[PDB]
Amino acid sequence: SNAMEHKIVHVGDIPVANDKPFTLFAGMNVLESRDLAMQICEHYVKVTDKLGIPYVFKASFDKANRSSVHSYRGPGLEEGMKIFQELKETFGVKIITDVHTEAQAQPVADVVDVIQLPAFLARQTDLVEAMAKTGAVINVKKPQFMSPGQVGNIVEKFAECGNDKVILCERGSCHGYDNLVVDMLGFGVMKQASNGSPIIFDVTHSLQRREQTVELAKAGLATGIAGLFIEAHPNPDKARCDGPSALPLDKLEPFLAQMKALDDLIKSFAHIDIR
Amino acid sequence: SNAMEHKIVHVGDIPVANDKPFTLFAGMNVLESRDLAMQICEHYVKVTDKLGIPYVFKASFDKANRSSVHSYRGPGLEEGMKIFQELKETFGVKIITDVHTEAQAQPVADVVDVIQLPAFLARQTDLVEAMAKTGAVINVKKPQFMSPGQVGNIVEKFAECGNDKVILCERGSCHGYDNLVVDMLGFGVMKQASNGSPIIFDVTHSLQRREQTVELAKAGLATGIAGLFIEAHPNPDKARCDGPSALPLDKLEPFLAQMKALDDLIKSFAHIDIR
Amino acid sequence: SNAMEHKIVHVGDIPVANDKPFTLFAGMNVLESRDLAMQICEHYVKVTDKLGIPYVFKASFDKANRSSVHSYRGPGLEEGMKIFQELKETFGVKIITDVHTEAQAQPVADVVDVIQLPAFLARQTDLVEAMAKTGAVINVKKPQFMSPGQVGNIVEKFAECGNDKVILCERGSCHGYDNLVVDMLGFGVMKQASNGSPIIFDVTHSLQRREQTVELAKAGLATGIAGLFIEAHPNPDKARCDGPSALPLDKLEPFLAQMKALDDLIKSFAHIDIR
Amino acid sequence: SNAMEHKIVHVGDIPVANDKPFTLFAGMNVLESRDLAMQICEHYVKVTDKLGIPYVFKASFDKANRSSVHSYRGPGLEEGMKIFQELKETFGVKIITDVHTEAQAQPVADVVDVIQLPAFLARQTDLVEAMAKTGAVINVKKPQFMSPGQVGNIVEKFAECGNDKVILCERGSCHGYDNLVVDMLGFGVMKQASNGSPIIFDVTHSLQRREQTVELAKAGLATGIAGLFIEAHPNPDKARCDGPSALPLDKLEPFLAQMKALDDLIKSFAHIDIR
Repeated sequence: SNAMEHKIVHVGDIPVANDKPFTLFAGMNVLESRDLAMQICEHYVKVTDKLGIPYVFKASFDKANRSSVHSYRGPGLEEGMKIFQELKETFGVKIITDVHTEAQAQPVADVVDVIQLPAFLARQTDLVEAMAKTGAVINVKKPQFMSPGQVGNIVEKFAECGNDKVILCERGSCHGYDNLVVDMLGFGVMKQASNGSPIIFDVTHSLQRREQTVELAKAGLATGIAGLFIEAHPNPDKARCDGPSALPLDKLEPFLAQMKALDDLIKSFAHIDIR
Repeated sequence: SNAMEHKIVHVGDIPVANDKPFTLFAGMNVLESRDLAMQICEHYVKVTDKLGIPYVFKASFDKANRSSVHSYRGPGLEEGMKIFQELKETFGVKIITDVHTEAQAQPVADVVDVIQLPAFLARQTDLVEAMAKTGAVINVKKPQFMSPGQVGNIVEKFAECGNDKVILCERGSCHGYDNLVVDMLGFGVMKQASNGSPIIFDVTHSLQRREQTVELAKAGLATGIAGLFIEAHPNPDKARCDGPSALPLDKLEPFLAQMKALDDLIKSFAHIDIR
Repeated sequence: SNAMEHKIVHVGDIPVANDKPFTLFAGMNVLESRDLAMQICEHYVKVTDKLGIPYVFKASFDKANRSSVHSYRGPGLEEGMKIFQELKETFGVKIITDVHTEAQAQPVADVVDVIQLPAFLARQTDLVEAMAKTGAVINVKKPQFMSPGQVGNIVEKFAECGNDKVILCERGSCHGYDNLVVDMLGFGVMKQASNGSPIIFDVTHSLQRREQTVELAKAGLATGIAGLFIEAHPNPDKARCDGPSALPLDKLEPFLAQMKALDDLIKSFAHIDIR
Repeated sequence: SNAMEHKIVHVGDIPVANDKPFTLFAGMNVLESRDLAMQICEHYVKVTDKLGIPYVFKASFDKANRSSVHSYRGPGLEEGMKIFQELKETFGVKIITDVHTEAQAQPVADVVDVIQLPAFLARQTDLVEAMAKTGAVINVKKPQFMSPGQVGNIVEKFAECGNDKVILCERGSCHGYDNLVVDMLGFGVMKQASNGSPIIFDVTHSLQRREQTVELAKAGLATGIAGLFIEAHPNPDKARCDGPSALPLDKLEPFLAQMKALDDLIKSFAHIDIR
């Protein structure tokens, strides 16, 4: 079949697309403290600036879906925005974060470059609407429970609300109970179903372990995708959420150098028409 | 092992529990019109009153998670509450409906007897809190993506927010892409993990087909459960949502007569201690 | 839809069919010793004779698919047949056992009443042929990896080889890694795909745990099926294979009394035509 | 963690190992005719000789597990061996084929270089024994129903029978009904569980579609594996079995040139120690 045309979604200067050099959407799970966010952001900026990899800093200001109510959730919106603000002014970074309610969408859109629709919330029509209305670039987490052929409906819902700036993010599919598998065929399926919307791959959450980050990242990149989504921490074990999948921050460079070399080759391969 | 003690959650006079006669939580998918809600409610009341089956009328006032924005969603809260009000005054029915945002919880709790936490929203902590705070009986839809051993965390989150009136509802588990299976072992697992919270079974959504309602209902009832959750319509094919799984309303009586006979036997069986 | 007609497969005097009283195909996993086989058979005969339940004694003479070569496999064919022979002469029992190679089919058919096609072998055409050629009643284990709609091909393969005496046996379906789920909808599907061939349910292997035998047996029986397949042992923990799922032999009576009461009700229910 | 040492299994001069250049085990599904086998073999030899890729020709002499008895199965053993013989003398190729019964193992081992254990048969202990006893290199198809951590038991069973020449072959895992997914994490798991036995990837059967051969092959290769297993045909649609997944033979070169470039990079990457 013919190679299809891929859509470009700009995050400022960064052209995000399936057939462009991969963009790194990465950071930490939650904004644990200002100092930690500054340390992590600085390392990512330094490393990506060195390797020549497009970069958008990720962190959550709230964890809205933990298993206990008293359990640590982040700094919340007000204080999280302050930290994003300082990261932007200090480092000149683009920022992505997730939003959890309709009323959060515009105030967070006022600060960050990409707003993220959580997997469990990805079919909530009023949230999609509120997020669409900000005109912000969107990242939609593909639900663990959704087939890859169904991502067109998500893109279309945003388009109906006037927003054509959608990036889709792979984060694994249910494989029996309490395990996820990443279907590498799903990348192609989503590229088709979305008429070439950029697809990125959340390797970290797909591992819900961290030792396997490298191998799984290479497999997804090998399918020709618009980016990788990664969370890291100086000591993953002490991360306040999802520590068991977080990449050790000190390994970011050797990991990314390999990703870049791999992506650069992959992006150079001609399409083979197989019928 | 020993038979454990099962918790009773009262919906007014109705004692809902795994070892009591099953309670029917049933109605229609969405409040399509006042006349349709009146016709459907009346038939269910007449049939359940005749058979001697405890009954709580179900309908949604909004469909918050459809695949298109312009697509029909229901009458919304204001007008839906008016219809519930008329159903209550006319028929003396208990009512269950789902809530989709924190701000909906109290105003709907002011009208209905049981508020329902949708499957996709079941881990949203702020929603659980808002729902817990109303003091209303809760029905939690078990996510397709959640293992049955994990339902304890849901019950516990409500308890921490001061609400011990939780009923759990089985609605199938992911089985590959775009199919669901109901694990009949999950009933026992949830009864254990929840310290005997009432478990009901949404047969209709488990079938996401309707021909198989009977066979699947009997299998779930055979495991000893607190109730069944069913949606019906005079002509399922013209139902404005999820028509393909809805029971034809005219078949309600022969279906329920069988359920009652089956439940009555099941509830009579002694526990067998197998180690 | 209309209730379809169900095929009867006779194991001597026993009419095995989906709409007849359920037949018990049960015994022990492997022929551990003559004394154990005699003790187990006697208890099953006594209990089933008392309750009025049709009965076929099960045991394997070889375990052909263990994980180690030096690991205990049974008495083998010659000596296993001797034990079946003594069971038949002593107790007047019908016997079912599994066959693993083409050359085993006729010599075992010469002794037993039902020959069983193992799940992993169920698509091996030359084995189906050799088994078909004996003219024996067949029990086919449905592979964990096979959809229920595909059982027609199995029945048809036997029919082409001249054998119309096939019983199909449910034993769970893959649910992610290292777990099985039993799809209760699959019973109806197989009844349709097989034009009403008798379907029995191996509760014991579906549990690959034993505590849950009761609950799962009741769920499967509730769908209207031709029999149950059960393995038991005086002390399951010391069973030489699959001990962790074996029913404790002393619990056979209370278990079967419940099964009979349940089946008798189920078999009394009229078909409900839902379209 | 440390990079482990990988075992080399020689197929003549060809060192097959996870950290060596990938070896191509490829050909056609079934030996449809001598001329077709000659045409297909010649093209593969020419292309692999040109690209510098190690090569072992694959074809089945029998399809033992089709869905109908009268349905085409291949030339059978006698005549299949004759064709392998001519391929070897003409082209100097190494040959792999599958064996289906104990009695086939030695006579096929007498002709071919690698004997293959089919997925459905992979736990049959007597077959493993008979295959082990030939001293031939073995390729074991990993069952769709087996977790990757369980491959150690297979390698160990061969070792107990005196055969340490085992190669493991990924061919997908059950993903609900009638679909397979390839878990890219399973490669690492098998490398560990098998103490570094060579793992190859059957891309063709994993697709049980053919359009996606390229994308899936690249994903598996990206994890660092010992080879690829591929079936092709001049006109896949007219292939006498599994046509819908077969690579079009004319596309072999552009496909393999990409595989080689990708593998060569992957094999050059240092291990990253992530804890």
